Amino acid sequence: ASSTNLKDVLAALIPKEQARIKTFRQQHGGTALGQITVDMSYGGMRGMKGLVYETSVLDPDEGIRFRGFSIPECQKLLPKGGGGEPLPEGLFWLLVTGQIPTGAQVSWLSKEWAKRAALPSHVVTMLDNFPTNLHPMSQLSAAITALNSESNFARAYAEGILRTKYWEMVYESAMDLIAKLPCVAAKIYRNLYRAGSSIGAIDSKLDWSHNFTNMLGYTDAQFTELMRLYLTIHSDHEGGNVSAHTSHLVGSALSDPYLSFAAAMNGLAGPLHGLANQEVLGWLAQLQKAAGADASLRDYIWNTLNSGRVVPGYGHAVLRKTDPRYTCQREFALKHLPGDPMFKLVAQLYKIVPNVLLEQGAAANPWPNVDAHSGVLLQYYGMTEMNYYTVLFGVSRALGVLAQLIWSRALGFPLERPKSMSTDGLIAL
Amino acid sequence: ASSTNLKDVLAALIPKEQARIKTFRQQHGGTALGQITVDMSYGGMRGMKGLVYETSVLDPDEGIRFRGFSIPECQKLLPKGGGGEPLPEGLFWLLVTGQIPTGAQVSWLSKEWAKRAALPSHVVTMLDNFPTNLHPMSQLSAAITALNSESNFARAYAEGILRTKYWEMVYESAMDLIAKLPCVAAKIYRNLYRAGSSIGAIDSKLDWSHNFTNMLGYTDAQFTELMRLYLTIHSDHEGGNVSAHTSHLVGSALSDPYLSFAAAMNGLAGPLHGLANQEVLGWLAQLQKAAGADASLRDYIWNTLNSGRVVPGYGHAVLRKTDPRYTCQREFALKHLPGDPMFKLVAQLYKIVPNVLLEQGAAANPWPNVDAHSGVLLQYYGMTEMNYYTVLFGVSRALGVLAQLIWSRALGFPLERPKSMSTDGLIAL
Ligand SMILES: CC(C)(COP(=O)(O)OP(=O)(O)OC[C@H]1O[C@@H](n2cnc3c(N)ncnc32)[C@H](O)[C@@H]1OP(=O)(O)O)[C@@H](O)C(=O)NCCC(=O)NCCSCC(=O)O
Ligand SMILES: CC(C)(COP(=O)(O)OP(=O)(O)OC[C@H]1O[C@@H](n2cnc3c(N)ncnc32)[C@H](O)[C@@H]1OP(=O)(O)O)[C@@H](O)C(=O)NCCC(=O)NCCSCC(=O)O
Repeated sequence: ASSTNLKDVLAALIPKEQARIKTFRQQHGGTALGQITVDMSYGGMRGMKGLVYETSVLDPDEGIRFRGFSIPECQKLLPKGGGGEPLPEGLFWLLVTGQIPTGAQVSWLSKEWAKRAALPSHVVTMLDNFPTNLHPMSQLSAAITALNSESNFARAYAEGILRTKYWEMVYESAMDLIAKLPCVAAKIYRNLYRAGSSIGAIDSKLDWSHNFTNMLGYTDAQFTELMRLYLTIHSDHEGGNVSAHTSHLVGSALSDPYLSFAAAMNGLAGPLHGLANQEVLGWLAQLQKAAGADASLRDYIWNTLNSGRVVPGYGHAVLRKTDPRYTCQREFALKHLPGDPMFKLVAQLYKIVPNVLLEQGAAANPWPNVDAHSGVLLQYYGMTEMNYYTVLFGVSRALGVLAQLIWSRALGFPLERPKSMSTDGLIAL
Repeated sequence: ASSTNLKDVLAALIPKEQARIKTFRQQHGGTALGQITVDMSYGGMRGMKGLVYETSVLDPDEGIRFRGFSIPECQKLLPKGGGGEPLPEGLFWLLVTGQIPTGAQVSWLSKEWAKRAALPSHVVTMLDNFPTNLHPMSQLSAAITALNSESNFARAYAEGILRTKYWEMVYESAMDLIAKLPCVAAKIYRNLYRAGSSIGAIDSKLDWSHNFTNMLGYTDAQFTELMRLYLTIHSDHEGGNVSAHTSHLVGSALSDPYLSFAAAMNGLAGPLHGLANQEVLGWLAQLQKAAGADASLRDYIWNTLNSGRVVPGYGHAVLRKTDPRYTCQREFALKHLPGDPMFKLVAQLYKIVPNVLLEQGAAANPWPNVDAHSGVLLQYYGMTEMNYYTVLFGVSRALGVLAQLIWSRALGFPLERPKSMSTDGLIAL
């Protein structure tokens, strides 16, 4: 008997994994997987194997994998709206469960995320009173903190449920959070950029991406496809990235999913992280102000470097090759917006930047990362408010970090609490 | 010539340290300081040496040290208001600089934190419109996120300063943040618990703790001393604790100090972390509802355990002995509130809990941590709104995490970005 329910599948999956990780540890817990050096410690844990994070794994050379699925594999395997790009809904199923969903599974996520998307009056209030000089990432993160009022996990805990059931309330709060996100994000958009307008209603019959582009106010049918692609690829990027790691750290202490996502956002907002989104456009925007020569392009790049700034959109803590997400995005431009002058500048930069970065001899990875290519896409469709881009990253990111959050608590991962040391201390060691 | 300025001292200190860490690494960067096992990875980095954090170091047996100063040493060495307890101001100097401040230094922090304490209208607004069912930690964290509008670092970055000067703007934003904190915290207090009342003005002539207790509305002169003690001891606790680590992680991405503190708060709000403050009181509050026997006390403790809950206030990820902060607090009660029945219950619990926890055989550290003893102190003075306690922890914590934040950027610590791995991946390794 019966029909679709991710929670029921999860209920079947949790014990098996539990069992699976216990024996493995029973035989291998003592196994040394690596060493820790002084340089690693002073270096941002660079190179340290520190966390278990199941939904995605990043390879230095190949780039990110969703099961063990690459982006190109996803592109082909996840269901589409009708009509070429993968639905983030499907990606979500995949991350959570390990399996590729059927269209029908996927339609369930949509309907479910539509049913859940409702914003409480205190939140609508705050967002409406916020200043327009308050950064959109800020506005977003405060709003999601303010939603914790509603946490099902926070309430359950308060009531004293048994640890074992944590994963269950975490999942409710995760599905609700994901549902609400686009409404908060769009209300911010509308407030800042479309004063006096309203985000409108969620239509249970559309997919999450499309409802989002509706609330944003975009009509272009290719924009909708860009959206689906965007939110899918930005999903997850293994556990060690700042945003994911922050949510993992905060969530380990038993802060509900709302609070942990919000702190995640404060991390995504950093220039070295997701704000790169925005930094790239601004830097292009300056570049153009000051159709240029490779040589003038090269002078420009030098002057950034010489000034103690970074060139945004290039480099990566783990990747050592061009980000497939970058490729992914290039391939979308080549199809749809090949004559775009901003596009052409980004294509041209790919020719120079790496070379300049190899010349300088500092960046361990001179190739571009996702952020170098994403804004150019948005701008083309009319979405030119750059300080807003990171919000969109914020939205996607929720898919991966929440999908994992549920597993963490399901597997009972404890408090993340490493040892620190001071220089004096280490000097002495 | 001239008078006091922490920034000038810092300017003198930064290069030397820089130099000091470079050579050390030049000779020892390759040195293996430790190994990483599977259990560590599945275990919350328990036992992993992962971060350099200079302001404080925690010893498993002795407990926390500010330089290399213990709490008892601080108690004696830091200047006092007139009149027995150390001024958090002094502690702050100590953390930042490595040295014990003179009274006169310390008076400068006070005057400085008084000059800086000013809240922008958008923030006052939001706090005033917040619901009373929105948790105080939530209210706090949203407010500090909303303050990022004002970040001096966020602005400088935007302007493109050279990396080298980051520490300078981080310090301004840190001193401003610390200054404002008590105003935000008190406005929350006043709103939730003292409706219609106003926090009043900051008096440049008092010390930070006293202005705070004024804005809170407390008059008792011993309360003021409790406050000074509270905010000092809760200062810092090395780098690996959830809140500190979160700020370190977020700040590494170049999110301004406001954003990084806020996420820190989302971490402090977790039940396994600072919310323990509050959890302890509530659990005592239940206990009393349901002058009892050790045996009835023991039954109660069992029933929590048997129900898959934790006994709050006991256990620690690193300490292996009674927290000196706990002692510190006990010694304050014994002096001032020795007949308090809540006090007596906490004294009695110390007799039983550990034993029950040893009996159960799960907690690696059966002794109590700071949180087991702090609320009992507050309640005695009339501050009985338990859901508020963690705010106070939030306030103190700012001293340590901001003092370090400044050093991180000063020493140029890069993006924190470790590698993760999935179970499948590890299984394969
Ligand atoms: C992403 C990164 C933080 C990785 O940092 P890392 O692992 O510490 O880099 P690395 O190991 O190559 O660093 C070696 C040196 O090269 C420098 N370097 C690396 N990338 C860059 C860059 N794009 N521009 C200029 N210098 C750079 C790096 O700052 C360091 O200089 P120093 O020794 O004085 O501190 C860095 O490449 C960078 O700052 N990139 C620019 C910001 C950016 O595009 N971020 C997005 C990354 S991925 C997508 C996202 O997260 O949103
Ligand atoms: C603070 C702790 C999270 C440390 O966690 P840990 O390093 O993973 O503890 P551990 O190594 O002793 O854990 C071994 C087992 O004992 C359990 N245990 C440890 N402390 C407790 C406790 N107070 N009550 C019951 N069981 C406990 C722990 O949950 C684990 O059970 P399981 O194997 O099923 O997951 C834990 O002691 C605990 O949950 N304490 C209660 C919450 C609390 O008081 N937190 C404040 C800590 S310090 C001040 C602050 O941060 O605000």
